[PDB]
Amino acid sequence: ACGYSDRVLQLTLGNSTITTQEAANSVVAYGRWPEYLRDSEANPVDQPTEPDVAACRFYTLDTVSWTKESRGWWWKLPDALRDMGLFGQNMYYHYLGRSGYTVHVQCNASKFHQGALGVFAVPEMCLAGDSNTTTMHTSYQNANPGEKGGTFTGTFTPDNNQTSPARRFCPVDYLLGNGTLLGNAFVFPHQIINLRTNNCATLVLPYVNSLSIDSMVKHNNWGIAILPLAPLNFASESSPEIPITLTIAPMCCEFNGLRNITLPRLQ
Amino acid sequence: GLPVMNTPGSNQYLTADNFQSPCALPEFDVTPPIDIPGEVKNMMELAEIDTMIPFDLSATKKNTMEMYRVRLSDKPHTDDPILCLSLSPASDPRLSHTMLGEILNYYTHWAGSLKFTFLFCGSMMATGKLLVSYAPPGADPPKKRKEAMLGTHVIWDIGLQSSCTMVVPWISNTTYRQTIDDSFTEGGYISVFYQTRIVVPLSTPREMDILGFVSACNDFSVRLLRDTTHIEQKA
Amino acid sequence: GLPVMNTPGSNQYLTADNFQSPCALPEFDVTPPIDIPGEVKNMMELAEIDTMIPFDLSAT
Amino acid sequence: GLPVMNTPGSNQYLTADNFQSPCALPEFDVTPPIDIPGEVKNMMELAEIDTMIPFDLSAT
Amino acid sequence: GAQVSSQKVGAHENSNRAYGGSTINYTTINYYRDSASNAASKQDFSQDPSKFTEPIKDVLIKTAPMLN
Amino acid sequence: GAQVSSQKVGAHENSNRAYGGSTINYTTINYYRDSASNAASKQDFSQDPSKFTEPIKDVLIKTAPMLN
Amino acid sequence: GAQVSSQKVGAHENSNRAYGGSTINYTTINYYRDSASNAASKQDFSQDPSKFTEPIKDVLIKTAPMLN
Amino acid sequence: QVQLQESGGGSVQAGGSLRLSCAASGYQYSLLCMAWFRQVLGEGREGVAFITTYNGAMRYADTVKGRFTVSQDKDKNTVYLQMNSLKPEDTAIYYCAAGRWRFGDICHEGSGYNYWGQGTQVTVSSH
Amino acid sequence: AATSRDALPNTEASGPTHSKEIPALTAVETGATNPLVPSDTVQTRHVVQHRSRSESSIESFFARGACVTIMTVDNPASTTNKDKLFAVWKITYKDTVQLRRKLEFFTYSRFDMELTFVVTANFTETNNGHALNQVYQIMYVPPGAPVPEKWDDYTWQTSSNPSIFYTYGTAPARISVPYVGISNAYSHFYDGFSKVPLKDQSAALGDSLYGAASLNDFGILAVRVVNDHNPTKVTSKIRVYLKPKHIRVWCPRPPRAVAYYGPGVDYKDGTLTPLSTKDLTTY
Amino acid sequence: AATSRDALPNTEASGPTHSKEIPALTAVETGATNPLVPSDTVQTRHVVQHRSRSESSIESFFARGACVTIMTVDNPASTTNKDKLFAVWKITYKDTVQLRRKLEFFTYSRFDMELTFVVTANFTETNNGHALNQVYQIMYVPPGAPVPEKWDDYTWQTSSNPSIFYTYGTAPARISVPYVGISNAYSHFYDGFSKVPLKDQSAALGDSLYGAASLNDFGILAVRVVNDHNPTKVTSKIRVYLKPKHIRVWCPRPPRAVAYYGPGVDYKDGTLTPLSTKDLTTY
Ligand SMILES: CCCCCCCCCCCCCCCC(=O)O
Ligand SMILES: CCCCCCCCCCCCCCCC(=O)O
Repeated sequence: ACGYSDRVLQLTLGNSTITTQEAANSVVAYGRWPEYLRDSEANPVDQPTEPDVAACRFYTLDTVSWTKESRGWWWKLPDALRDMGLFGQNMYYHYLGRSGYTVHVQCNASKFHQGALGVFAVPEMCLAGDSNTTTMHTSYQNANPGEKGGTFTGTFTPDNNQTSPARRFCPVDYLLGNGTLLGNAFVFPHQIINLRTNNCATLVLPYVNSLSIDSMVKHNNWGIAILPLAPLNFASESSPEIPITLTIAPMCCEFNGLRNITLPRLQ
Repeated sequence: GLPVMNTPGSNQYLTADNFQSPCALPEFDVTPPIDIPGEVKNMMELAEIDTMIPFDLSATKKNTMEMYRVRLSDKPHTDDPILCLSLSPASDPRLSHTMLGEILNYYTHWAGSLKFTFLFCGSMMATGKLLVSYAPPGADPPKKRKEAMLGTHVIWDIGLQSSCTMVVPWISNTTYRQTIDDSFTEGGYISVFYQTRIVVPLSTPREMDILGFVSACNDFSVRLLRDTTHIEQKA
Repeated sequence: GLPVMNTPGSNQYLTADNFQSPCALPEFDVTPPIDIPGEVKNMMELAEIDTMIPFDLSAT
Repeated sequence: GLPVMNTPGSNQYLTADNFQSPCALPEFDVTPPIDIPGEVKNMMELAEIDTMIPFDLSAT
Repeated sequence: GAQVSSQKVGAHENSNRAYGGSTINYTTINYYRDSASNAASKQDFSQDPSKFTEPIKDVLIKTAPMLN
Repeated sequence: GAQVSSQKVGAHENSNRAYGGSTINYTTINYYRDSASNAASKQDFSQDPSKFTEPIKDVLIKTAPMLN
Repeated sequence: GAQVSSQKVGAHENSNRAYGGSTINYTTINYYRDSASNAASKQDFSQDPSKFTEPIKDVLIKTAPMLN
Repeated sequence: QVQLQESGGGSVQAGGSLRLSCAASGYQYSLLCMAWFRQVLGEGREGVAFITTYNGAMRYADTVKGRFTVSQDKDKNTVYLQMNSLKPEDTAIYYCAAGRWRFGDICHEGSGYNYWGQGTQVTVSSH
Repeated sequence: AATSRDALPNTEASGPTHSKEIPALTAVETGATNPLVPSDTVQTRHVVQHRSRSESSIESFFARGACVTIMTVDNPASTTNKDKLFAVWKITYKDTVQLRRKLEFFTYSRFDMELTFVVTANFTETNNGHALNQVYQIMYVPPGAPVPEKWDDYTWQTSSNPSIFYTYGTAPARISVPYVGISNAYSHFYDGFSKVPLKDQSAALGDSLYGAASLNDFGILAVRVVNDHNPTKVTSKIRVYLKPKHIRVWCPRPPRAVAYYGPGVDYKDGTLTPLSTKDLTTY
Repeated sequence: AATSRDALPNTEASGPTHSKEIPALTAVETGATNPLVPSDTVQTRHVVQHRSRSESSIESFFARGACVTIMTVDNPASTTNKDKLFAVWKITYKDTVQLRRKLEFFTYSRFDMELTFVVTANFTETNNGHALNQVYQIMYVPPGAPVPEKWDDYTWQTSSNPSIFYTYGTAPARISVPYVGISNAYSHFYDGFSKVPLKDQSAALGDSLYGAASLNDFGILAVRVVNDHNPTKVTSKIRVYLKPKHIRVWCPRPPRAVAYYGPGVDYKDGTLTPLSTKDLTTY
């Protein structure tokens, strides 16, 4: 009738709108659309702040470079969005805070490029360390890379300085970073950006945790990992490169217990 | 009082029993459960989720990214197989590590239709038709297009719809097959052959790859729980 | 609780008993039985079938 | 008599159990309880009574 | 949810206002959840050996010549 | 205050005026005061894998082209 | 002469046509003649801490100045 | 783990006849696929003959076939190797491997063999 | 309706006869067993019959438990050079005559089994050494799980292997197992092969064992002495009793006449002589 | 309504086809698992299906008890210089592979546990010395209570520590514990830190351990041999069996593929290789 495509989508939250023509529709993780904390499962007693539009808006994290040597990339939430305007602010000014997310991973090539990127949304994405001598030792700074994120690697390299250990992650790609076979990763909500079909991915994730509401600064809820299923090749070109950009967005977010500002030692 | 008699089995601890016992924390207030999104009811559901099969487990390619990429090409048409695979959803190294496979290592008899879905990943400009085949067991495993051809197969066609699904119907003698390497209850063979050839225009990557996915259909079910061979704690 | 008393025979394994016991494979799905032709109900039926008696059992 | 079977836990003394047992003083006449003023029902009530916090716990 | 059935009485005591006469019954209660665990009722049926003894297509009438 | 339920019968003895046929039931009686102490009924429900398999916003109709 | 009561259910199995839903009950039967021998029901009442917290003769109305 | 206690080499000359005994320690019953081998001095470590525990069926190597016969001591868990017509080239460190089995599939070389024997060497002296 | 515990047909009274009806005659050639009753040939009086087949019904024929194996375990001292022997027996009724012959009367069957374990122990060395009551573990490793390697490796962590912990000096242990066949009936006999030898392949890989099928593969039992090393060696044996219950059968075969030899139907030389000498003319 | 013990959907009969409907085609890109049934691609006959998922329901997947630890106790002579060893084990499933992997399939869960204790003993010195039947105590010290110091201090007066007194040579001991989480579900995985390192503070006091949360802290078990000193030393071991019951789970994760190393998700070098060699062209 009016040619509505499952490729043409338009996401709008707050003051931003992301359209798109080559979409592969969208996934509503687990089949639950995000929502505000109910009274049945309410917990903390004080009135909850509901920043709405001041927070419910698409923020764009920094873009990455996709090449043949790209092994993968990973970002934590709400972590990554810790410097994002008000949502960044409202995050530090509270003890508790639940939030949903809408991740729209953009990345386009041309009919002459090829490859596949799998965008995965792992709930509670605990990544592995770098030292083979000390378990779960990784430091806070390393654990929360913020908007820049960290990356997967082709080989496990042990942390050998036991005098001043690197205390960071060393996630091995085929093992989805946390010692599990990638080929199974397909169990978490996800979408595959296959250059021939689409140019974006759209996952809507509803807050998933063990509590009704929790500390943001402390416990990361979600985990967005992007790995190249099929490597990137172009033309007869030795050095092809196309950029990938993640634009995340908090939804139905609410925070409780206003206090004084928390200043985390990020370095 | 009431005259009773202890029969065989009194005092035998069966790890698999189901008897009531006393409470070590009387009147404990269990914290009410919330509605966490995504509750699983049965292992079979997980099994119905698509998982990428690691088809190429060659010496150098095993345990490294290269394992999930089946490489096709623009070479001229031949009647040789692109990929082979024994339908032993638990015993064949290729199926053994997929979700459907991993759940199978906790049972003794699996049953039902299994499905293989392939995703083409080359340029938009490249095109073709690949033959995906399923030959029930009990004859020479097909080696030439001709023979695969005779059995249950679907001729895909690459296009705007990026993925092709082939169902492998449940055709077997028994009513469940041994989850181990067994001849009597063997499964069959899955195979992929170029029906035409993959053609590419000029200035396009000459070698693109495919990804494979397996999973259970609604009629799949397993039974008799056992421990798994996919993990061991030395000492 | 309920005061009971163990009478003679407690803990005696009678190969010919008929008591219930626990299940070693909870919730196992028993495969439904088909209609195989020729079901016997009692040993006596087999006994009602003619069989050739070996009358001459001489040395050779 | 009644065929029974002893399951796991027979003869385990759980300090926190709740089973009935025999009486060591049959037919004892329990002296009726009077109305003593101030009966507590739950520990939480005591907790709802104000108590002076010792804020300064310095050396001296 | 009991199973009160009858017992075929053999040697009859000299009683009937309890034992002997008034049909003796027994009670059974399945204790487990799995069928595989119940005790065999022994209250089984019987059939006619015809499926073995008289497997002849054209019904056999004993009185008559068997080959007509 | 018993719990008389049914058992799904597998191998059927040759009986039906006790076993085999007439739906076999079992009785259960909770002995303790704490829920935590009861034996698992195993009489659990099932759902549709859709919350996992078909997590697509716009309902999927298999017959049609998946990307329209 | 049993005592069929209810149990406050905590973790609910995936059942309701046995467990989970339909209010779980337990049966108790006192076995001895002496009260002193029964097991504590734990089905005790509660009161208002007022006999301790608000022991003031002239009823306290929180909203108002406490000393008028 | 299964143990394969082998016995017992020697360098007798051409045309000779010796024998090797190898135990199941181990649980010989349906599992083990008792096989024979000999390491041709660094060349060199071939499979001689292999017996099936469950039935007692033997298969041999195209080399040994005929001269060498594999024997089985079911009850006392031993598998023998009557090494006949020992010729100079029957010089190599002998082996006894035993794997598991396929319920009904015959014990062959392409099949086994999980566990390892002692490797008792039998040499055939030359003239 | 005709149950096992029903009275046999009352024999009727019948008198003299001179007719064209020929009861007495048959022609076993048809294959039909001539169905005569006492009254057919000789004169009979009326008789109210009371005997009932109730104790010979398929159920009752198998109603006795039977020894199937003898599994050997032991717990030797830690100082010993020999390794603590744990037994592993493959589950197959065919290990002992008794139950097998009773089972052979039928081509197929469906039966929920009930296993009982009688465990007896004893000392070996003539030392007035002691031993504390031992505790045994009987772990059912279904087809394909990792078979125990050492008396003390992980495998015994029974994450999913239904197990039993039997203390010595208590009533024998017992577990129920439902029909676990991969078929619709257990096959006491399997005519054929698992693998078809193919024309384009090696005979080796094409060869299997006659009459060997998965139909009757059911995993193994693993038995070990849970108590650690004890100064005085104590051996023990675990006898396993199987009693088929809720049984049903299909197609009668003639009973095994000559001594069994191995898991197959096969027979050995010398044993092929069942009947004895008797004279054709001597009653 | 659809219970675990319900028959799977009966497969319909379907014949030849030549239409515009494309079942066979998908685009996993959407993320949706293409939902086809046998009848979709190939012609099928009608089949009344009898198999039911009843034995794979979440409940049944965890329905086997599992070893979680091996606690060591002993009662040495009073004359000995070494002190009577009493074991104290922190309650965490993570001490053994088996149950952990089965639990890892899920991000979160709520389960009322049932613990069973098999206690086996033995002598050590090669003395024909005796020992009277021993009595064990298993005391549950919840988080924060005073952990036992000596095998004989007050702490054992169990004023409030729910305890168990197990006589040796009797049926294993068993206690039920309801869901005791401080949350709404037990967290098998905790991404984050307990302490946030603050900008105005010392790194030391700001540092915690990644993936270490109170969510999974549950106190310790204290085990001791109640009988006093005995002339002949007797060691004993207490195996603890945990069987989750009344279980429910949330969010599937892929199963652990490489050997576990420590309480974290972490892995060690060398072990990072799960799959074996196989050829792309050989079936
Ligand atoms: C822990 C012990 C559990 C025991 C389970 C035993 C495995 C099943 C054995 C079934 C034996 C049935 C024999 C018939 C075999 C046939 O003739 O086909
Ligand atoms: C006397 C023994 C009483 C035993 C009580 C044990 C304490 C509770 C242990 C709960 C274990 C639950 C494991 C899940 C933990 C998690 O993953 O968060």
